[PDB]
Amino acid sequence: LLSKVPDDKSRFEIELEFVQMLSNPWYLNFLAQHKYFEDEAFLQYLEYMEYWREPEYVKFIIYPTCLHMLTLLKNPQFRNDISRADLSKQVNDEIYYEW
Amino acid sequence: SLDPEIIGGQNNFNLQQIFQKIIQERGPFRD
Amino acid sequence: TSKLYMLSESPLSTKQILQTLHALNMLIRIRLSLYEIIPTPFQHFTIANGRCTFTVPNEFSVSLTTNSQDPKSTGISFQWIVVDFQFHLPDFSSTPAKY
Amino acid sequence: FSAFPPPPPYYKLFTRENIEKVISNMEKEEIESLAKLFKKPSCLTSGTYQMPLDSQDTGAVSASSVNEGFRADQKSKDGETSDLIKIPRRAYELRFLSRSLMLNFLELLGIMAKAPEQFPSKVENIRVLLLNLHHLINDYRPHQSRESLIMLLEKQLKHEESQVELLRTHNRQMTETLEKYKSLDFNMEKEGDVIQQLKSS
Amino acid sequence: CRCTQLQDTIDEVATQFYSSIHYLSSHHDFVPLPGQEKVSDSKVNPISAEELQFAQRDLAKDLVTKFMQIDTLINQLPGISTAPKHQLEKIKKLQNSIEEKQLERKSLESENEDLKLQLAKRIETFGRLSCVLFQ
Repeated sequence: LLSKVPDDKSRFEIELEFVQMLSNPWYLNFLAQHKYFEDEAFLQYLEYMEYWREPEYVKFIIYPTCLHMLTLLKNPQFRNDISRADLSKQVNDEIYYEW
Repeated sequence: SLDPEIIGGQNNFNLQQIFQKIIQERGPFRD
Repeated sequence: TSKLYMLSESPLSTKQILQTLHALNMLIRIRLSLYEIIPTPFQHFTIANGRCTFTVPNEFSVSLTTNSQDPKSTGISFQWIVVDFQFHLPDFSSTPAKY
Repeated sequence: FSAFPPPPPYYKLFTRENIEKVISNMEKEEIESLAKLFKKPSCLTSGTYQMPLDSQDTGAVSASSVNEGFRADQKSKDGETSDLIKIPRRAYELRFLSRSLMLNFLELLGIMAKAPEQFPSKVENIRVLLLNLHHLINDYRPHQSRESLIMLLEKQLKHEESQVELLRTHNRQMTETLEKYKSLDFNMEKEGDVIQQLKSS
Repeated sequence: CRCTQLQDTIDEVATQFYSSIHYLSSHHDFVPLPGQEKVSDSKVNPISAEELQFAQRDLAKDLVTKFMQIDTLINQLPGISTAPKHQLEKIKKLQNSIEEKQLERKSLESENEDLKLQLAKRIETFGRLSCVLFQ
């Protein structure tokens, strides 16, 4: 139990950027390979990311995908399949096409 | 100024998902 | 891949799900009245609560009794364009229970 | 072979134990206060853009060749003589800057074929001309975004009135089909057997 | 629509500037003077003298046509007040309008669904009765 060492302003700059990371599918794939989805703390932090959907806050977010990505990740079977490489490519290709 | 405008994604265009949901919310169907 | 891995928000309106049930039963009535083929032993049916139900006398401490209602989206009305056929979904009552 | 940064350490901090300790904090009302400071989302209002808060300014980048403003519900157009034009004023300043750019490029070709080391001056001419072109087109856009929003809101209204009227027709059809077939009753078994002895006779 | 495309056209013009000059520098230039022409054939990659003239004439034509296109688009451009008051007022009228139409829809929609329930009950009576009696 190390004492927390966070910064106020910095962690909202950071949480913005992290949401952005969540937009990337390959980052989700690596994340799953590293079995970060095994940890319950992570999932509570995801719900903490729900604060970023709020209008004043979402006004800042750059890549919309993450939001969608986040709702996508609320299904655990989805988490084990973003561990998969094939589905990963399916997701990337799906954005690429929308784009 | 800023006035609230009401728009509900009218530009953009299933019971199996309903079933699965109800399956988790009240368990078996039969009851 | 989104729509397959998508998952709805966890709230289900129980007044809603009743109204689904009403519309579902009602829709099995629609189907069955204009479903092409009923077997004559099945000619008497009850459109239950949620369910379609079907009774034929039988032994081993029960009646041969099946309940049908279905989840295929595409057909729900197309079930009538497909007078030939339909996904139906069952729930049959005997004296056993698990099997 | 490819790799990305791990998320914040404080993700690793979360436990439902410390969560339960902070709801016990809520029930009571150091460590707990640090936890709630950690749980709040303190947004920021202004001042930081790197990894601006408003869009980029043309005067900020280089010198701006002209300025203008139009009154509410009024537009300016005048008749001045280059090819004796009588046309709108913003557009004329534009056309002017464009033909001008054309000429400055012709100049550039020359100074290439006669004295190449002199080009920096002239390409500067070019650059400010293009940047002004753009700044001014940018001044045109906000109205265009607004009118596009207008057209969108108009689409929603059209869907709304059309949906209302369609529903009206459906409801009238339903009332009339309901009235045609109306034979309302309870305890229908009595009416089924009454109908059997009616059919018999 | 219009404004973004014209923006694209001036961008197209700049790209044509450096593209053109680069093309011309890239392709044959050797000029003999008094002496005899001689080349580093590999690095040179020459093009025909006539090919040169024709290509630079073509390049001029393309650029001048681009400028004409920008001009005609500037004429296509309709003058508009920078002030948004007229538009804003229109906006507010539409919002109020869709609001009241939405209220009317809501009232008539509740009455609708009530009606639907009624007829649905009468239907259900019919269906079970008809089935039983004929069968």
